Amino acid sequence: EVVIPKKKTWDKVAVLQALASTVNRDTTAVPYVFQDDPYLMPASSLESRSFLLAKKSGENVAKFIINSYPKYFQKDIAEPHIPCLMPEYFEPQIKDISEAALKERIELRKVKASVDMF
Amino acid sequence: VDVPKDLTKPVVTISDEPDILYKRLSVLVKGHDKAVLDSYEYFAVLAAKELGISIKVHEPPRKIERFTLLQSVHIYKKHRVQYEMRTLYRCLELEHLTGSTADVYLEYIQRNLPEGVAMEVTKTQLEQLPEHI
Amino acid sequence: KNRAARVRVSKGDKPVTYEEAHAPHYIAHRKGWLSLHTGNLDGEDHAAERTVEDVFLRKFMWGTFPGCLADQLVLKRRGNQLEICAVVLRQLSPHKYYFLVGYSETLLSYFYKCPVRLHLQTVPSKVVYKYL
Amino acid sequence: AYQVHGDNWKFIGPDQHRNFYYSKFFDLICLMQIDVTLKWYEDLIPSAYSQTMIHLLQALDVANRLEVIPKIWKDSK
Amino acid sequence: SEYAFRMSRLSARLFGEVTRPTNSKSMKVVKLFSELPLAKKKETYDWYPNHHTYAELMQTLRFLGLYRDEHQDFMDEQKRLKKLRG
Amino acid sequence: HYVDWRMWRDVKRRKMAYEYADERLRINSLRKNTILPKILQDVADEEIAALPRDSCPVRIRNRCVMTSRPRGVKRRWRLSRIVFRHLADHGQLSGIQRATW
Amino acid sequence: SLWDVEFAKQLATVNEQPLQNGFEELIQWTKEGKLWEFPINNEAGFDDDGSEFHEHIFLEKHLESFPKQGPIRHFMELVTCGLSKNPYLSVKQKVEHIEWFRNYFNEKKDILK
Amino acid sequence: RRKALPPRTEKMAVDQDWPSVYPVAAPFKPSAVPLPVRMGYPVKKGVPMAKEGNLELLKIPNFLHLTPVAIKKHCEALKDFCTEWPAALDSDEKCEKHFPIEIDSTDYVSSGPSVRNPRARVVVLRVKLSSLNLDDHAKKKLIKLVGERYCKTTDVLTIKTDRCPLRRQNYDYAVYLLTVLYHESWNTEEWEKSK
Ligand SMILES: [Mg+2]
Repeated sequence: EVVIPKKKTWDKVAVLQALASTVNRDTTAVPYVFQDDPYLMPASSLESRSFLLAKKSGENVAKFIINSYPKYFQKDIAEPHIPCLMPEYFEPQIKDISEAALKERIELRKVKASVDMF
Repeated sequence: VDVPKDLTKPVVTISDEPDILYKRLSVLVKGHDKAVLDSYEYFAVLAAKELGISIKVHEPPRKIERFTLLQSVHIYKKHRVQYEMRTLYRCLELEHLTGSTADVYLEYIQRNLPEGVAMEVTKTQLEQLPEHI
Repeated sequence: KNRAARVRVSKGDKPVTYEEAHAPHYIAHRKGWLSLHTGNLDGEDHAAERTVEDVFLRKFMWGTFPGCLADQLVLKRRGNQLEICAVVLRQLSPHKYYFLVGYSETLLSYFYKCPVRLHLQTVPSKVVYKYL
Repeated sequence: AYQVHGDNWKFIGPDQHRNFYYSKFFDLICLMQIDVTLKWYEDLIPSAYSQTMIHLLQALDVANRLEVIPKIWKDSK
Repeated sequence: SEYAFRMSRLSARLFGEVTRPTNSKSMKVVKLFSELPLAKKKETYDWYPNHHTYAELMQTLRFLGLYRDEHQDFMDEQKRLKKLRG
Repeated sequence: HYVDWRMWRDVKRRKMAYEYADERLRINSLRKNTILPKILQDVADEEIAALPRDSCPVRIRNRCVMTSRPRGVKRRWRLSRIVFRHLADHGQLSGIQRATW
Repeated sequence: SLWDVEFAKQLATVNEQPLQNGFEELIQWTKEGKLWEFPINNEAGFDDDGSEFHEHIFLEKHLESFPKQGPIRHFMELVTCGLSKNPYLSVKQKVEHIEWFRNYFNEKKDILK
Repeated sequence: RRKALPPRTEKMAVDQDWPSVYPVAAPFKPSAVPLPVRMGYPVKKGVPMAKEGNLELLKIPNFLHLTPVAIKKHCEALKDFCTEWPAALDSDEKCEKHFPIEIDSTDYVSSGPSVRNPRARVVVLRVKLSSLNLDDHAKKKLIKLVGERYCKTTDVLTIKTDRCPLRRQNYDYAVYLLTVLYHESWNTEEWEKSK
């Protein structure tokens, strides 16, 4: 009478996994993390190590600035709210032994725990 | 010489429910460069051909919006300067296209868009009558 | 006599680039736009926001890569993705270059809540279109 | 070496371990014709990173392929 | 006609609008609560992103010492010269 | 750090009209309605009159963002004519050319 | 659960490595969710708390405390009409509107003329 | 002090996997690109500027990626993933017979961080009353109720839905509206009998 193809469900990453497996690794080319121009082209192991370590240090500097001044990036301009992009909050609340104890496992340190045991 | 042995493929599952049937997918690209629009059109039509689906092509007219500004700063009413934005349309219709084919093709094309172009989908799907009617 | 994004003819002692040389009324005929977005087209919106944010980005990146650039930038906004392209000189160390690259990338990403990435092309000395 | 060679390439990780692996790999390949070896090499040199070049030089010597050493020295330089 | 009046009443009951007759001063309520006000529009809500955030960020980052603000350098040097010369 | 005190006042007015937007809408509907009591219309009118200043969305002005110029500004771009011409000539923004038609 | 997630993050740190392709970069962006999921419905998130068309449009359930003849009925019917015509605001906003109206005319119940 | 290595032009061979060396969208990168393609208005007895300083190739949109070979490769890869259309549905009369109720929605996509835009909510649908009503009294009643939603030249009843912001809200509200409309056109009234 009528034939209908059945529906399927995919992961958002599965399509791009297919696209990536379609293509092999780039030949005669440094990693994608490194730039393409020849001057910035890291041409040795030690200097490349130092380079991507400087990049990671910039990442840590970004973390430091964001967690030091959260109110600047507090605006959620993007329509999809993302905690990965939201600023980070390791701020102890007001004196409250029960909520402070619940926040212990959230702050991930030891001075708060000493003070709470006290 | 470095050729992989076994290419890992993503998992695919055929859900028990039926797939939706798109009657016609009409895509409209608004651009600034006729050459970019032509390249994008060749890309899309070749992709649709290699996927094995129907296609038609036509070039709607060019639309323009222009406006006059004061050429100088303080006192010059007769001396003005004009400006205009030109938007060029290109429409493409795909007929008798399955839902999963639509999803994969639109994902591909949307990832392979160029920058200075806007893309407008009109999806047209058929359905039988409800059960309350 | 019109003075708008053009160079004054000198004795021949003024190196000028392609963009800085050509006139603004030559922009669509013999140039491209520094930005590429769809807010200007019909039906879209947030064009004012696009322009404000891209101007601020240009200023911030010019001042956080000072003395190394020699021309205007190329912005390429594909849907969500934001791509920057710059041409710079080999003044400072690649250490500093990559450090500032990562720094600006992280700042732009956290500020705009948008996937940002940039490319930079090295030149020994800034290219010149003519000597006016 | 060919046997030791889906997403199992994440277990390399640190640049030090990657360096040791690639070094020993290319060393074994040099001290194994060497046309296929230099093919693999000239393929992976940009992706890949003194001892390896020494082994390359002695392999090229035992091979007698004199014309190849110049390009290798130029690449290293 | 009464027939067309009741036809309109039925169409109104179906599509949401009022069946009972109504004046323009009363449909004022309808369209006012249909379209939100200019004050509530996002364009009036955010006419531009805050120079507060922008300038505070750039000032703090200059104090960090990464953005060589040429205009700020200029202003500072001329302020120094002014306070030197009186 | 807004450009100037008039921009400050404009933004204050914008935020006041926003945070009193729905209230003003409701009471203005209650005023302009016709079948309801005229005494109720007068009640709502006195309420609007007692509402604070700088709360109406008419006192605001669509001023410029860069140079704070009220006149010669496009509602779409929100930029003054001078700065718009500057950016268009320098090619900063996308898809505008000279109308040589 | 605690030591479980500790071991899980340890294994994660052991796995993670630098990518070598823009396809992998995009896979990363998608798996953290910054990259848009095509098809673009313009509604990935913001589902209005599973609200319903009838909850938006049919306000007779929220109209209880007045008969169906008076001018208050006229006004509130016009309010429900305009709200149903408005898509921008949801059932929460509409019930807040009608609740403020209830409060208003119940505080100004002096007249009832 | 330090000098930049020469570009990949001499390095890249004539036999080369361009789909592999340019997998995704990326800028021109003349150091990696071997082509001498130049672009720029030449001076009198001059030439366009070389690719190294030709930032206008970067200004223009980029299509070095996604070569015809790459497109063929990706289509051959996704052929196993894409499905087939029913062969029975090969004509408009047949497809509208199998599924008379036409329905279509739409939305734009634009470059930027935000993705929401109210035009996502609007939808429309169509159905011809030639075969669905199966009666005359309810048909006359329905055509008297609807003012401009019909068209007898093409003989299709079309209706739009935008009252709700959500696409599925619009969809199911249109469905419920059509259902109640049919159920109310089924019956009649005494003032309706009197005409
Ligand atoms: Mg003139």
